[PDB]
Amino acid sequence: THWGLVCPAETPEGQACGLVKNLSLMSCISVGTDPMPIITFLSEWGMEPLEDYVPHQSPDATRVFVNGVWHGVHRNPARLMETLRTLRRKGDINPEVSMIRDIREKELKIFTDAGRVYRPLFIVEDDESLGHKELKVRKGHIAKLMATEYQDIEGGFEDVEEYTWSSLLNEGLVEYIDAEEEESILIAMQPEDLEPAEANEENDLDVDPAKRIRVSHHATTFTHCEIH
Amino acid sequence: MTTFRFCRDCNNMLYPREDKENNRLLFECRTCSYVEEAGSPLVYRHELITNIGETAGVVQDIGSDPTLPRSDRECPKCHSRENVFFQSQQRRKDTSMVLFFVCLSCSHIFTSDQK
Amino acid sequence: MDQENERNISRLWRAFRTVKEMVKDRGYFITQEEVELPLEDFKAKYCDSMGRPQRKMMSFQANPTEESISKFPDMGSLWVEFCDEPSVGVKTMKTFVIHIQEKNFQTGIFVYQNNITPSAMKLVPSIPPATIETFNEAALVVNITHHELVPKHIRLSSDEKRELLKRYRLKESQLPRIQRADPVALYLGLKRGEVVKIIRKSETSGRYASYRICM
Amino acid sequence: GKKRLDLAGPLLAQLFKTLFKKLTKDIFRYMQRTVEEAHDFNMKLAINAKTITSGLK
Amino acid sequence: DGPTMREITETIAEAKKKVLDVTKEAQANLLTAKHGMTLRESFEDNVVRFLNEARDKAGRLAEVNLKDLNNVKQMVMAGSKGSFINIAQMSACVGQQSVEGKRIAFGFVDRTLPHFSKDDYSPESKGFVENSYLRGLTPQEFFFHAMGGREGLIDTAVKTAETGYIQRRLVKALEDIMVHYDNTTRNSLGNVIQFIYGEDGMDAAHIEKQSLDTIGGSDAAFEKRYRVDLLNTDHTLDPSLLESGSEILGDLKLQVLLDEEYKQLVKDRKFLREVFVDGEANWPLPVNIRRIIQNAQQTFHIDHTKPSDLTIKDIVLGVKDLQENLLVLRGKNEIIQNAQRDAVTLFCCLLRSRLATRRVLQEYRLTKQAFDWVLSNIEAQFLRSVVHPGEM
Amino acid sequence: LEPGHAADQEQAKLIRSAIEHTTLKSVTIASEIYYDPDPRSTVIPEDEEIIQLHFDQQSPWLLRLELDRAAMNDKDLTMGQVGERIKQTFKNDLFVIWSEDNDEKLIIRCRVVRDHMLKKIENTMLENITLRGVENIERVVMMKYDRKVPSPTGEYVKEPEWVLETDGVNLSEVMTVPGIDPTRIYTNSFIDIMEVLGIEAGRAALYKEVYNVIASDGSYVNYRHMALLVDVMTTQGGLTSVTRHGFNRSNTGALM
Ligand SMILES: [Zn+2]
Ligand SMILES: [Zn+2]
Repeated sequence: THWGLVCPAETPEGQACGLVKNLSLMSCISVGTDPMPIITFLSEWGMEPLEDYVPHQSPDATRVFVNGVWHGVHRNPARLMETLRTLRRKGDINPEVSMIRDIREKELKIFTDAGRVYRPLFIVEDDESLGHKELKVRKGHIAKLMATEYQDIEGGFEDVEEYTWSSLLNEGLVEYIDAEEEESILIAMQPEDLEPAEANEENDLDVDPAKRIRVSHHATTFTHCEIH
Repeated sequence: MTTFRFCRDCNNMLYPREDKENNRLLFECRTCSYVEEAGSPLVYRHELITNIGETAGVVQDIGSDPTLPRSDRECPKCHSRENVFFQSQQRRKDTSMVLFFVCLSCSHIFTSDQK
Repeated sequence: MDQENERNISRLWRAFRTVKEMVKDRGYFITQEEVELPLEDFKAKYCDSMGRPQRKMMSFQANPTEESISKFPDMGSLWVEFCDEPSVGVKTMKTFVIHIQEKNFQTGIFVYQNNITPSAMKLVPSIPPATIETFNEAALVVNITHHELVPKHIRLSSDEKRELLKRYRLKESQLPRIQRADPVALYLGLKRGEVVKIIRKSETSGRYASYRICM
Repeated sequence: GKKRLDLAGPLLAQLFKTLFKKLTKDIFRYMQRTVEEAHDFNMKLAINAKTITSGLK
Repeated sequence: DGPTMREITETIAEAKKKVLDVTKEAQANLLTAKHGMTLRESFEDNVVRFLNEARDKAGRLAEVNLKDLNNVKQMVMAGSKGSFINIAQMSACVGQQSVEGKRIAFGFVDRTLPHFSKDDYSPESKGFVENSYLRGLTPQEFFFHAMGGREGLIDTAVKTAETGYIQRRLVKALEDIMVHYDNTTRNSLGNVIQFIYGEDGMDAAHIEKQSLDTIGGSDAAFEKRYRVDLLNTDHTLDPSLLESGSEILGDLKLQVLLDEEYKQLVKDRKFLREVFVDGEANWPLPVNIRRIIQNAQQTFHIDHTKPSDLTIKDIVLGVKDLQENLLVLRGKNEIIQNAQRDAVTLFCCLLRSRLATRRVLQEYRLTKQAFDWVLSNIEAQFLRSVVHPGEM
Repeated sequence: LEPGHAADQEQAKLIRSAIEHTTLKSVTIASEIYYDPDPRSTVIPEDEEIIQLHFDQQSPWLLRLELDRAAMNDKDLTMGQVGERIKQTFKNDLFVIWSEDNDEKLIIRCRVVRDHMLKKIENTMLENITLRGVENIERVVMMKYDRKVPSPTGEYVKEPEWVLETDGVNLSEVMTVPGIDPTRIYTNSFIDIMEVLGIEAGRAALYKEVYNVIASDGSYVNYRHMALLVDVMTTQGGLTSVTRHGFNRSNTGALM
């Protein structure tokens, strides 16, 4: 579970080996957020309170946990999960908040406390135009980022209003994933794995014998991609 | 006890007892009598091995998990070329490595234990 | 019903053979033919008509004068008795003790079947200057001294012990110690203060001799 | 996913909570002492400043 | 070169195919379970065995392909640094990463890394590095290698302290053991723990491994190599070996001496067989007879053609005198004499084996002066190899 | 095994009947406390043919056991043997009936004549009623080892033999099992070696254990050092641990 959070082969040798750990690059720590807006959102969208919940005549109900506190049950977990994810990607909910859904355990957990370690990740969405899953970030965003990176050195006019990392987070192209959320997502090692699923299957091709031999593209249900 | 007998009155469960004179086992509550014939030979069942075909909760949203691997095994009933497979959920070394295939079209669970 | 009877007969025969071997190794007179007796004529000469084992199999030692009397002039006669009742109480060993007293035997060996009481154990060390030894059939099924890891143990006389102490210029406490409850010590019937010579094979020298004193 | 890291956040929060609890105890003792006559907080917080600075340092 | 890497890749692919076939067989419940273990343990053992065999085969192929001018290979032959496993991991393939003696455990829920699917038992997902250091490592195998290295570092860090404490305790336990002037080892209290040091009274630094020729071999070979009869002709002695040839035949004293020596030799063989059930012949012994006889052959130039000067009586008497001259206890009473006699039984057996009359008269052809020099050197070395009293 | 029956797989398998096969819990699948006041009749149609064959005496409570195919090999299809073992272990007024390997569904019927009394007796029959074997033994694995037995012609040759490896330490009772060699039985635990053997045997076992410990790194240690260590550890009549409770509790000087 230390992948992308703490640096491997960094701990000092001796009696502190494996105890003194250093944070990896592109790793942040949440500061904490009040969960009251999330509770109000859950109640408004339709969520049975725990007071009137009975386990009988309701075997498909999924328990909802906020900051480790059981608040009620939900009969339609998938739509609630989609709505919460859309709200988080739109900036309505703080990106530091982590929401995890357990399909088999029928549990939905939301954490808004502090001390959690998260790292940014790319977002993969289905593209009907290309007929296969593709990254939500395209060449236009890269061009805008490069233009705003080259603009500050020489100054200039308003340009694109300083398209920055906050703009990427607001647009939903990049989202924060902590250790808990990594338990129910599929991550592609490189964007080159987001090719068509067939990828010219059963077609022999020549490769460089001096290059690394790798195995990938075995799954077509990718949800995230590593930045690097 | 495969099933638990609950008193119709109140909500406590029923102790086992024998009528002696009638030579018939009867279940009786303690808050109230609630005497009935208790026509059930089952008094106690003990289990020692894992149940065959334990599978899991197999909720209707089992196909929405992106981490579940997919295969092309033929569905016995609907003859679909798509499904999701997972191993047994028992948490010890006694279980085998059999795979349970779940079709996302007809929600039918079929195993690969050809034997 | 035949399996248990055959198992008991075989165990009793093995225990009898081990007892005979122990008596022979202790320095008494036991013929080599009696040591290795076949099961068929053992059952013919013992047990009963129906095949039930019989515990009326007792022997008396002789203390041969060839080497045993010469080495230890104060060696008497030994009586070995097998208890018939399963669990030995206090009365049965009382009869055994007064039978030993009437027959003035120097040494007596009792072999119980399953268990023995603490009061029974307390009764045992009360006959001076004689000695009473208690053994278990389960422990006597297999001879310990026949194992490949058990070297030869030879008891040393008083003169030999004195000569060894004088030659090596050692005290009694300046010797390796062996517990009185050691299986080999019980096999040899070692007393307190006796010295036993141990000969074992070595990978650096062909032979090596070591001495231990019973404490 | 079941462990948290304590930055210069809740640690300083706990330190300040303990210091402020000591402050509340001291000022309550002073207020109880001053029931006879007069009540001035200008000098009652010299020890407040001393404790707040000293504990943190 | 290209063909070697192609062969390595083919071997790795074949191993992966075998692993996949094993997984498919196990998933269908068609794989029998070895007695004493469950299906999972047997499956894991088969997988790790296949992976290790593939890695070893690839490493052997890479080592074979390397030429004699290779610097790493040249260092390997010299033995100064490097090994076969280093060449394998550096050129052909890295071994399967293991933590706590098993493959990479499922840190996540039925997954090793978030980039894999659930219930994936393929070797790549469980920590098999099919690449090499020269080729480079993918991120997953890089993480697995980092985990293995961390486990190794933690193991050494714990082990150094544990062995240090163990060494301190062991030193404290035996810090007062003395070898005294009576060739007995005693503690501070004077209690005797060993009546003779090492059961032989020999210094550790003056012992060399030697082979006993009597224990090994067959009965016919032993008789041919040792039995000599001056009356019959089956094992007769060549008269040209010694100057007294054609005259020792028909004698009775020489014949009885020879058969007494043969009886002693077969008794020694029986004793050695009883002592060593496995029949091992290479055992450490104080004095190296072979070096002494080789030196005595190099000096006092042996013609290898002229008849020898030694007689049977001279050889037998010299051997007996050498046996009697070995002192390790120097006592007068019966007990010390017996201890000295039985503390040199192995050395006496070796000396009898290496100084037989037939061996001297056929292979180690020496003269009377050479034989006397050999005996004196053996006695001096044996007396100088005794443990000095007062050693800790 | 015995020297005569050394390379005999069948003899090794027969001797392997010393592992404690545990109670019926190792072979049963379920247990029932079915109530039936009728002694000679039962409500279960399956348990009727055996009652017909069979037919302070009436038992209103009935207890049933169901086994599986694991008894065919581990228990060598001991159909009546388990019933006889239950009879001897319980006795008193315990009415137990076992199917004679005839019906596919094997039922071990049990009854007792004088509902909580059935539970305790069933629990006791579940864990501490041994059928066959030696206690403190749970896994025996057969191996084919090679021994350098001298040839009749004089040379030394490798003679393969069957060796039984056990995961338990009960050598006090294992040595009494017929068909094995009591003069060659070895245990890696030297603590209980001198319980049945002598102190010298314990010292030899300890030396062998130490030599096996220093065997894998490839380092060679002279015999004198290890012999001295094991002699110091066994100077008295028992094991003397290298700790504060072992060699420390001696008569040496207080300062040292
Ligand atoms: Zn009621
Ligand atoms: Zn289907």
